[PDB]
Amino acid sequence: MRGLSRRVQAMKPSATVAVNAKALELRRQGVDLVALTAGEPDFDTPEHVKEAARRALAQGKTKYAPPAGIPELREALAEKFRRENGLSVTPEETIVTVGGSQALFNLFQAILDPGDEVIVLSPYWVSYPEMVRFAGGVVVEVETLPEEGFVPDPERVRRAITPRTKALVVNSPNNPTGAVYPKEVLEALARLAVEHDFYLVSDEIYEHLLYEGEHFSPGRVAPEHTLTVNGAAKAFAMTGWRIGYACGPKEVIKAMASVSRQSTTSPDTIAQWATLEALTNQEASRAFVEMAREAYRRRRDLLLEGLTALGLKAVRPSGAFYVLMDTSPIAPDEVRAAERLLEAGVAVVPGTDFAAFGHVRLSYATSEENLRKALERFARVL
Amino acid sequence: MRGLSRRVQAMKPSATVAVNAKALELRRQGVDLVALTAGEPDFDTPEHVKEAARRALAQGKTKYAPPAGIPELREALAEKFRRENGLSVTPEETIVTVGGSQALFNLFQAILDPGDEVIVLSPYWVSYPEMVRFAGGVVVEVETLPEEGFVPDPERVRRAITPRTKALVVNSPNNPTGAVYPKEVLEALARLAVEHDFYLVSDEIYEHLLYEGEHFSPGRVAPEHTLTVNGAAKAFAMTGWRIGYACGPKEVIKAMASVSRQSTTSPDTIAQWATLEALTNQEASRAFVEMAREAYRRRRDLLLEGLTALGLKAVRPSGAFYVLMDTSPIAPDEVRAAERLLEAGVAVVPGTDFAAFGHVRLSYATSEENLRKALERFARVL
Ligand SMILES: *Cc1c(COP(=O)(O)O)cnc(C)c1O
Ligand SMILES: *Cc1c(COP(=O)(O)O)cnc(C)c1O
Repeated sequence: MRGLSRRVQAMKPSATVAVNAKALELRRQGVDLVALTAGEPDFDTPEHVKEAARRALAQGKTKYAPPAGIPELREALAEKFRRENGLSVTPEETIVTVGGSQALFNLFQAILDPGDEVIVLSPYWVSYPEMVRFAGGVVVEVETLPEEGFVPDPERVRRAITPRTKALVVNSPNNPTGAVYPKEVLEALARLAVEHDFYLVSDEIYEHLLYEGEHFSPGRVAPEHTLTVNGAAKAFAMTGWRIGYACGPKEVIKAMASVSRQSTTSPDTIAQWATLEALTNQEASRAFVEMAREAYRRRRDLLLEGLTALGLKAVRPSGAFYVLMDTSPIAPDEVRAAERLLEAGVAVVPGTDFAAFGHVRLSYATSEENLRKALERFARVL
Repeated sequence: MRGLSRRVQAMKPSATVAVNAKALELRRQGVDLVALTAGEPDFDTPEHVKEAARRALAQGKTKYAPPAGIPELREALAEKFRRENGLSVTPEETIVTVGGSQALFNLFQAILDPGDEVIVLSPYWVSYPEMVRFAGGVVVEVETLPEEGFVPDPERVRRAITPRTKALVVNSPNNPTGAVYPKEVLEALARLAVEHDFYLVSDEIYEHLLYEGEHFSPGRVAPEHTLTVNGAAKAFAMTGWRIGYACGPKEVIKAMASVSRQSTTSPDTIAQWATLEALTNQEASRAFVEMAREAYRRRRDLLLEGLTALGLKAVRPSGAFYVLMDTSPIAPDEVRAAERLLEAGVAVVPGTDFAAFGHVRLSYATSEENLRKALERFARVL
């Protein structure tokens, strides 16, 4: 018999896609659109990393790499997690993947049996429920509130724990809210995992894009229950290179490497050598991160002041490069709100797919010049 | 609760891994081993491809690409499948993946429900059965015979079809036997798929590593039943670049792109632009394929002559860069034979994991000097 599997037919349809299509006709008819939709840095990847790629090419490093990643990168990763995050991990508890997205995918494929439950905190990054469902798991949503700065209340989370809970996904700094979770909240979540015996999946890819507070890694207190996911994408403007990394309990990391062996074999060899440079040349990487961080902070402050002057509400974000804006004054729901803004000349992402109803995600990984135009046009819509 | 999933615990062990252990300990305790284990070209990737990569780097092509691949590459792929293989496909029935291995992985995830059967022809590439079982499939094995040049008998295959058969996997040229299947057997196989309504998966990565005969793509006789898997890995010495591709029915391709979107997002952008060059610079790309093919043919003939002279039996291969050698004169079984050879100073791959019992896979993707060194050491295990 022919016909698709059930797992692939069970995939839900994005509101983002449909607003994006209308964005493309507008452009076809010559309409100038200001896009605040980016999920990646506007900066190009730093030259020290590009140069490392050039050396790897010239040195013929174009052959297959081990499934868990080249050993030198695994060693550098053990250093980075300890030095930057206070995580006590060995090179064998580290894995290189095809983007942080594959670390998450492999992780779920490795720990979920059909019916296993995963608590996700909304608003959430679009891929989490998807990856959980694709592996036969059940998504259990716990909401975080705008009045609470979108920071989870451990009390609301306790209520979602059942005997089938396998994992809890935490993402700080958060996409799409921009919230940075206080260390006390993270310690509280790590304690629930230990007390109830489940895994804590900590998605820390925005660790370096922080404006205020401190980035705390829950693996500091519960290393045997925590799977730390990270990568080079957001920090070093390496989204198109597809290199992510994770660390955690030895047996789970080994399983994750087995999944890679049967799927992608190993991430691109040239990209692994380029990432090694990003991790070992701390001086040049630090310079890049500080430059981007200052640029982002300026842009964020510029945006928030403008929204506030318009009377528009957004919880102030402390990290990442996103702002969740309430759309109530623009339309009855967020898709209608996004279509209206499109007509005004501004492309934003509807909050539907993230479970951020009545909101729209704005991204400030653009130039100030573009943020000024966008504010001018919101003005018109009001 | 914590713990690994059944799908991940289900994967069984490898005899390859165990002998590579012994081989590593000898490499360790001062031993000189000639390795005939390579599953990749010894040649480095051609300069024009490397030059395309540098250009993309210089141009800032380091951002997220669409899940099915950059549009320029999907189009070039359509030209390649239409021109080289006589396949009639649109760029939309085309997909770029992280190695041909991901194309196969995404394919099985997209078409198999737990219990669905997949027919594989032994000796087979080690990953086929792994990928099928990981998606919940049941592996149904149909043996090809040495006496028959490892070419399948359609009747034996026909005898394996049940109402649960979802696909049949065919790999020509073949890894590990080196057999190239005749157009007529390929047509007979396609016919069964059309006649019994199931998918025909054709792994054609070695198409350009052909010494005698002609490459036939069965997607030509059953376009709506065939998924053609290929990639730049073996043909352009780009194994470490992780770029594969497939074409076939639109609805299946679209489902494979959805699996990518939730796992790897898209393959590395730099590698996609470099592959476009391998595809469109036909003059430089053919010069390389022709240079490699010549070299392989020389090495094959030299290896075959040498074996014959030693009184060792092997079926003469027409494609790829492998030879399956009968180990009867060496040891009771292939693992034992591989261990004796290790002692004699030669590393080979036991046939065990490919279901090639009583055989050992030799690879001639090394220099003639190394092949000569190996033949010399073979004298010691008679
Ligand atoms: C970008 C991102 C990732 C991982 O991205 P990759 O491009 O796959 O490395 C994971 N989680 C969140 C919330 C992200 O924004
Ligand atoms: C090498 C190979 C592939 C695909 O390899 P990738 O490195 O993943 O492109 C597929 N089938 C066979 C038989 C192979 O030998």
